[PDB]
Amino acid sequence: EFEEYRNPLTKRYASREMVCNFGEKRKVILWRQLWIWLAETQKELGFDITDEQINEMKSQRDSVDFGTAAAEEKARRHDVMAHVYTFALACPKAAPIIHLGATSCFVGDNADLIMLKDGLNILLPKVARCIDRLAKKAMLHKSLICLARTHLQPAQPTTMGRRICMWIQDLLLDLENLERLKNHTIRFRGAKGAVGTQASFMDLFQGDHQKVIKLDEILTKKSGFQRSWCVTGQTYPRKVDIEITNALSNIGATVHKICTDIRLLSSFHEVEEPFETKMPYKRNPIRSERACSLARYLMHISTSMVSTVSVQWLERSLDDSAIRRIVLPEAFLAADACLTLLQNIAEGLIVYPMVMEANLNSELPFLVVERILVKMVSEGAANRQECHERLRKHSHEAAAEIKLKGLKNSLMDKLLNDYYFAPIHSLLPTVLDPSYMIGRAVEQVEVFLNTEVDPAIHSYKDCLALNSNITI
Amino acid sequence: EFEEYRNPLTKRYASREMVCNFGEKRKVILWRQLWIWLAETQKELGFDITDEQINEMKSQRDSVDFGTAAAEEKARRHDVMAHVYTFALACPKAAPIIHLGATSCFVGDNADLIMLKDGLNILLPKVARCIDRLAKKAMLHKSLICLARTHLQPAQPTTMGRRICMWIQDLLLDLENLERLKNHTIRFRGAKGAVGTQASFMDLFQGDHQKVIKLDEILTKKSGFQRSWCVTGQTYPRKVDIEITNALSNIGATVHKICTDIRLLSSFHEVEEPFETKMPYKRNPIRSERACSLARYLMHISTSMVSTVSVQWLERSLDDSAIRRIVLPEAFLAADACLTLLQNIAEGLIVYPMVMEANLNSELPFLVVERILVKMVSEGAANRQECHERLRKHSHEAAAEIKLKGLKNSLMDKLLNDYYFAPIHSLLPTVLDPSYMIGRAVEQVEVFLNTEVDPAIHSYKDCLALNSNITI
Amino acid sequence: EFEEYRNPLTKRYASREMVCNFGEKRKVILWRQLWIWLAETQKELGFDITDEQINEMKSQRDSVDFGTAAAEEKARRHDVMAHVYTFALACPKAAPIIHLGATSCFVGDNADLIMLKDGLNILLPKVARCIDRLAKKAMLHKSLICLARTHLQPAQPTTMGRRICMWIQDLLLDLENLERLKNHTIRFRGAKGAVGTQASFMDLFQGDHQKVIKLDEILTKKSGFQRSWCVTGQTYPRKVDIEITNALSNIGATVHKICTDIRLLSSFHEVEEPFETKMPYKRNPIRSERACSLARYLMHISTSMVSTVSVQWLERSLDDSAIRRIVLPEAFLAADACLTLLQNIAEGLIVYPMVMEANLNSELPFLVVERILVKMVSEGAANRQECHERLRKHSHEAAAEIKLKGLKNSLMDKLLNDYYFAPIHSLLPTVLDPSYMIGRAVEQVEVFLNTEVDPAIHSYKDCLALNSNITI
Amino acid sequence: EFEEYRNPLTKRYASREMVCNFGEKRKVILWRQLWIWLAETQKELGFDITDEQINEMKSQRDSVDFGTAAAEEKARRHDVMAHVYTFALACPKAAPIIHLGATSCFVGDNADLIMLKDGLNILLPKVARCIDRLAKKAMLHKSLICLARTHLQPAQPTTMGRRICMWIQDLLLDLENLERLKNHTIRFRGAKGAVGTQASFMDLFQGDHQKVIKLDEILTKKSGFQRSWCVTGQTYPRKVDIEITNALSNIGATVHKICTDIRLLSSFHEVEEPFETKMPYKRNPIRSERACSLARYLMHISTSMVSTVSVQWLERSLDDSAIRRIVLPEAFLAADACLTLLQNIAEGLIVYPMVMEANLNSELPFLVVERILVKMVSEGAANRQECHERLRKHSHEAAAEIKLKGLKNSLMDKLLNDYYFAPIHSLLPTVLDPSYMIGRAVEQVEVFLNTEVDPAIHSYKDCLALNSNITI
Ligand SMILES: Nc1ncnc2c1ncn2[C@@H]1O[C@H](COP(=O)(O)O)[C@@H](O)[C@H]1O
Ligand SMILES: Nc1ncnc2c1ncn2[C@@H]1O[C@H](COP(=O)(O)O)[C@@H](O)[C@H]1O
Ligand SMILES: Nc1ncnc2c1ncn2[C@@H]1O[C@H](COP(=O)(O)O)[C@@H](O)[C@H]1O
Ligand SMILES: Nc1ncnc2c1ncn2[C@@H]1O[C@H](COP(=O)(O)O)[C@@H](O)[C@H]1O
Repeated sequence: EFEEYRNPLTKRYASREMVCNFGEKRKVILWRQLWIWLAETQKELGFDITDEQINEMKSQRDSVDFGTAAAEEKARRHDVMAHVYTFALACPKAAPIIHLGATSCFVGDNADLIMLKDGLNILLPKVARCIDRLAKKAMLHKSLICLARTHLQPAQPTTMGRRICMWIQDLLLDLENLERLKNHTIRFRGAKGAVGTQASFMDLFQGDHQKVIKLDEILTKKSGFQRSWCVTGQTYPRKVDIEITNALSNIGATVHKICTDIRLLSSFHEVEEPFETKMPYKRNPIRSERACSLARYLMHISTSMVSTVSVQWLERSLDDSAIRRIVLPEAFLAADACLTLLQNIAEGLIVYPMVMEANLNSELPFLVVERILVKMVSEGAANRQECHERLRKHSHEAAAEIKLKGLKNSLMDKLLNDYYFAPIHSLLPTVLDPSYMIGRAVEQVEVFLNTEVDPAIHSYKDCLALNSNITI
Repeated sequence: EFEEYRNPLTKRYASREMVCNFGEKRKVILWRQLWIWLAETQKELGFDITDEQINEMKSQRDSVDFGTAAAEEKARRHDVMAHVYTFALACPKAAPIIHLGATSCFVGDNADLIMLKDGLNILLPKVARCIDRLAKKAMLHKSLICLARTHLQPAQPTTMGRRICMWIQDLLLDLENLERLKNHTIRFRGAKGAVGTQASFMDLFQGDHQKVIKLDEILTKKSGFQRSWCVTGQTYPRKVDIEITNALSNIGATVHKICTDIRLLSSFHEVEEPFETKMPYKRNPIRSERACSLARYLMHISTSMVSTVSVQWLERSLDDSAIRRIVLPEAFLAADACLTLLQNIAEGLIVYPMVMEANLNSELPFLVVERILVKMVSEGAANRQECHERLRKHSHEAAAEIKLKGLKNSLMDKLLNDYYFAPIHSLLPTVLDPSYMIGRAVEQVEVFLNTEVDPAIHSYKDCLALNSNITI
Repeated sequence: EFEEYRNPLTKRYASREMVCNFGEKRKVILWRQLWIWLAETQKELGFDITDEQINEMKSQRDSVDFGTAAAEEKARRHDVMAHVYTFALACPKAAPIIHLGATSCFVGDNADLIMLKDGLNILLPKVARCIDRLAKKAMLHKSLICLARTHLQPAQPTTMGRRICMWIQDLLLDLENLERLKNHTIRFRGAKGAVGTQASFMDLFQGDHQKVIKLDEILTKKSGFQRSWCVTGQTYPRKVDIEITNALSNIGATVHKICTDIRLLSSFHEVEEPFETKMPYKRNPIRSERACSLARYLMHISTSMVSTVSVQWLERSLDDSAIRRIVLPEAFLAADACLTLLQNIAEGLIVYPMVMEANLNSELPFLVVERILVKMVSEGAANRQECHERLRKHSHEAAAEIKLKGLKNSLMDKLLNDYYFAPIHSLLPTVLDPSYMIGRAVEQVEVFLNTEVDPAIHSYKDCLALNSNITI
Repeated sequence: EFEEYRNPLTKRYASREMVCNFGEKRKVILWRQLWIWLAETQKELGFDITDEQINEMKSQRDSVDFGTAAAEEKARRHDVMAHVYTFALACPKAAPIIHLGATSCFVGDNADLIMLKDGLNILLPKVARCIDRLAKKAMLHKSLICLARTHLQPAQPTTMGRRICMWIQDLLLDLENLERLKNHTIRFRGAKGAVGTQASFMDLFQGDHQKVIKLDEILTKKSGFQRSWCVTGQTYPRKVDIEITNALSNIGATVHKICTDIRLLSSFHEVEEPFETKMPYKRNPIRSERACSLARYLMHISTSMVSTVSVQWLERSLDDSAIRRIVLPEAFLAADACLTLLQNIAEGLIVYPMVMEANLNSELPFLVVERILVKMVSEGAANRQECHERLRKHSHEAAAEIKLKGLKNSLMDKLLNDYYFAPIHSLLPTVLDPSYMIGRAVEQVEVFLNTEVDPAIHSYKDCLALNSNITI
């Protein structure tokens, strides 16, 4: 168990249920469930399949002899057919009617779509929880004033909750894309035959178009889908796999930016990721870096799907089978692992207001030179061009004292001792109040959380209790 | 003009109007139009901006002195500010109120969104035309029976129009994704200020939240958008650029598969791309290969956008400006060039029914061995296992005569001279009729074209007349 | 074992020894071996480490208590430190000197480089075998004349062995790149300390530069390397990981082209991949498609490494740890799986000369029209422009009979019954001899195999016996 | 000139000579030069080509009538053939022997290889200059002590020049890879004919293998190459294009990391990029961000080349022509633009020692707790476990005063007033001297610059004078 390379997604990062969502046992159970639905539908459509045969497949659907299946696959060189005969050996009564009229893609593609849809159902509450936990921090810190940063340089002040709403906005689009995949984009393949023309099922029903349509119509309903593709080749359109990985890779870009921002702010000592207390105020963003690492892998996992779809030859070419075994589950496992890390970091995100105030104060004298300029022109009868060049000379020499000599910012005292800036000497004691410079930061948080966030996660307000633990 | 490297997208492949959609003249006109809308909105919101100033900006919006702008940019090292002062020099009356309270991203990001939206408006009718031209070929050849191919090997017969509907289904999803970008995903940035808090506009309106909201509300309306982002940083969420390139790269995967299929079938002499007659029945798929080449470049153009978005630091970092100048226009130009090639190839696609019939006939004796087996068991009282092994021995030796000795397929005469297959000797003269093996291929074309294709392109039935000429 | 998602590379495609090359047991054994070499080197450099301590680490290097290590990691949240204390508990005598003066990257990075180098040593003989098996087929079929294909259209005749040499040329460059990685590019990290300055080891040796240099010099020798990096940060330059995945992705591009070519020629019935006989002359390129699928995944696995290296912050940032656990082993496992498939397909590649002759004959009358034109001008006193237009009219109508009416090529009989082409009527009986049109195809195979292939694999002529079995 | 989209690489970022290296005029001149060399070689090999014909091609090689060529291409739909007839119209004497026996890839592929090789000759001195300028800064600041950063958190002190050597090491590998491409990997295609068998040239020389070999041997020499491929299809192995873009993309990863590091350190006010003085000590890393943006585009430009090579069908398929027109020149233009930015930033890189000392001092009391622990055990007879827990309690509460209360680090005064730490009270006044903690940082710079950098750029010591100006 330790001598072989263990993929870290399955063993170290992704959740238990997502790993089991793509296990081989889960897959063959779906294969056997589809053969059951096929026989149930064929029987109720006029075909002679006794319910004694159907209940025999039902009785031993969950007991798969993988020892026989592996031996069958080595001798038949066909994985689906190996499990056809394995299920047939376990079901002697129902053996002649198993997989009747269908091809291996009937169980292959339809069970994939079931696993892919169930994978989204696993991811969706975790995206919603990430939104919920960040939305509570954004509301909690909607007035916590801090320095905004452009080019990683100090910019005009904002609030920490206002910055968090910037992160949530991206998560709102990922949730929207994932819901669209599950509710609209992903359809059922159904029973289309070898090349999508349903010729085999047309033979079985003696050329009755209506029964063949209803067979496909019923199977789509039994498997939990709303509609099926109508003009497939042998498979469902592989462009669907692009849509899935694109949406999942899109989550990776969001998680990577959020956690890079958290890593950046951690170096300014303004925030810190949570951690197991098993030092508390002097450590590294270990979890945010891991999320960035896993998000970057997820970010690029889509590059091999697009080129795979572009070389699907005509009705079907098998050079998509192996790569889909890898990319699709690992894309879900990485997305699951990133959202697990993101919710944990969002839940226990620590902030340090006094450092935010200290960093804000040391840069504020430079950030107010323009509203001081407006004050001199509007209230001091100062010439715009003349007051600007003088403020520049004072700012230029004060900025030199900061970087060249390592001194503290004394720009405000430079203007105080300057006769020219007499009209603003009275406002200088309180000109560095960060509370009147944040514009509508607080109000934007309120409207955004109330109007855009709350309705977007409304249907998940019953799945938001589960906290995200990081044991490793 | 020939000494410098000329990007082939702008000179050789993409359409005139898409190239001009991203020209610098078009961009600065948008920049000046946004400054006009800003002044028009600020004036009607209570700010003192005389309409004499507004109409002066209107009079010389379309006349840009690029000689001054380049000189300003070299001395200011800022492209937007260079065009602020250039527009200010041309507008002495309105100079003090140009770009009032806004940052360079007010014109930078909003004009990009206008150009990106207009780029989709250029692409959408071309996608619809590609669907329309393929839909007419699919209806025209809904009964043209031909060999379907899996693993590039002969499979059960289908029809050429049924295979074309497989291509159209992918184009229906690309049209759907592009419409969703333009109608829903792409929003306006509006007037958000330096860090998205609208602090500057709050200063100008003396802290009136209502006027600041209406300023953003009116600008969103004037620029032709329905809503704006509410919690930006300095820019609109760059995840939008991922959504755009992902949808455009998705078109590349579709075009590449369609044209690879056309290239494959051209080697079997069953189809041939159109060509300028300026030999007619002996040439190379030059246009389909070019479309594949341009589609593959478009397919992967999205890989640099996702990593760019993932490293956007906090409120804004300028390492997305240069790459967006390249990737976004070239993604549109390549998509435009592929759809131009795809419509041209779809319009003049030639088919050769006699080759389709000949290729069908040479492979049909192998494709009917299973329905012959069913005939022997159902009508000849033959044992399934015993009739299967005998059909295999006849098929094995006939397949050896094909590849080893280069002879023609004589499997049907092998069964005719076999006493065992007496019950099927009467059906052997007509057992190779491809008309009863295509299942529901014809009916699937009808339903698909009537129910899914026709409504999807309904709003474009006025833009479908323009044919796609390939001069190069 | 079947309820969890099993990565198909480790379970289905890659070889046993490559899977075990990256197992966790193998890794910790390397970690313990490096701590041994560290103590052995420190002891022989003047530090007080008794050989009783060293042999205690030696006695229980191969017995790893993973139960303790997992419990230590959950409480310490550090995988290396968990195995420091686990090895320390198993080695009470040597516990105080384990990991002395080094950081976790001493075992982390150095053991990775050992595993990466050993991975290349696994791949190199398999690349050589792929070259050897293809070189034997190329020599075997150096005179087997067949149709060359451009734009997938028939071109001038070549030979099958000459086409195989085209494949081998790409494999010669992949072998060359892999040897360069192992012999030159990959260096040792050594003992550099926390930030690469060796400050800790300088403290231990009381500031003796010479002992610190020799410590790094000896460790590089003991671990089987020739040199070490001199100016690292905390890790070895991650650009090395780009070089590795680029070379491995390069193998994927080669394997994909070779096996796509085999898939294409299989549809013309001129070749066929090997297969387990457990129909023989009527089947699908199942193995070549799987190789294409795995090669395409390997082709793109490099895209996440380049962006990881580009965001390594300053001396070290941990957002490369998780993705390196995935990409580096899976890149080796996929490369190993592709070369396994490629050698198997190369060993048992079947050719069909009579189909090659038949396909050649049906297209030869079009491929000789230009040398007939030269014959008419050089020997028949024909005007070039006048003889060209007449040959075109005969070729145009013959090409129409092929595609429009499905008839056989009767161009040679069109020229025979034409009075104009009297000077070439005598050569017409034998003008379709493919043996005088292949140029230097045979001689090129001889020189290439003797001068370029044989020396390139000379050092592997003892590893070429092992055949490649595909059980699945 | 402003109405059409102008690719920013050609107009804004890349150098003049690199843009002209891929211009169409430069290409056709190479096409005409190859036809000249072909005639010169054929004439001196026994073929009847009078030097009057050869000098006529020589006289008007540089005067290309692009008006005729564009008209020829529109009517012939073939760009090479259009310039064959255009050159033929300008050369009536030599018209019958132009392009004799060769195919369009003779000029197409060989001129590409000449342009690609000349592109490397443009890049190589710029890589060397980047190394030279960084090596001078590394030597200049080999003793400038500063804080090293892991996880973007403060780590053990190093020196600025020692950190720069970390950047140079990556550039040494890119220079090494580029030299290997130009001197070894890139070969000549030569005169191989339509499918690489040289059948046409064998016809012209009446089947003389020796003259055909010498024709290819001489052309390889005349064009400035050392050897040619021997077993091509119609083109040179497109894997070469992968090797080129991989090496160029590798430069992008290096430039992106260097300039991200410069962007990070600029936010700590320890360095600052150069800038046109046309504020000086308060601005944004505009140039480093642009380099990151262009490097990221270059980083991923390789993703479309690998998939293009993987789908080259058999002897040749034309779906690589269009994408090679785009990717190969833009990869060189982006690499050229990044190295231009990198050298400019390296030349004028500003450092601020007092900020480095201030940042170092505020974090040093935490970075010395472990060597204080060693001092207490080695010199104060303190128990290791007992002295560690006490140092932790003092460090834990001091770290809380930093982040919670925003106070300054008073850990050293906490130990001074603690009776337990009496043995280290005397060393406390000077325990924060950063000069004894940097290990071998200074010596590593000396050895690295003298032994690895100086020999690597030895052949470029005549191309190092040219400074890199950034006008935009
Ligand atoms: N048309 C087909 N549809 C589904 N599976 C197939 C088809 N043809 C072959 N297979 C099987 O699919 C498996 C290929 O899986 P992979 O290892 O991913 O290539 C093998 O067991 C094949 O026998
Ligand atoms: N915050 C900003 N928003 C918009 N443009 C900016 C900003 N800061 C600098 N610029 C300008 O944007 C241009 C950068 O373009 P690029 O060449 O794509 O990097 C330069 O002219 C800069 O002066
Ligand atoms: N500087 C470092 N070098 C090596 N490993 C570290 C370092 N810092 C933390 N770690 C550990 O590395 C592991 C991260 O692995 P991953 O799950 O790939 O992020 C965790 O056990 C961390 O405690
Ligand atoms: N075998 C060939 N080798 C070189 N060029 C060709 C070949 N076949 C066609 N062409 C021409 O190459 C050009 C294709 O360029 P692109 O626009 O990049 O597809 C057209 O002018 C074609 O006529």
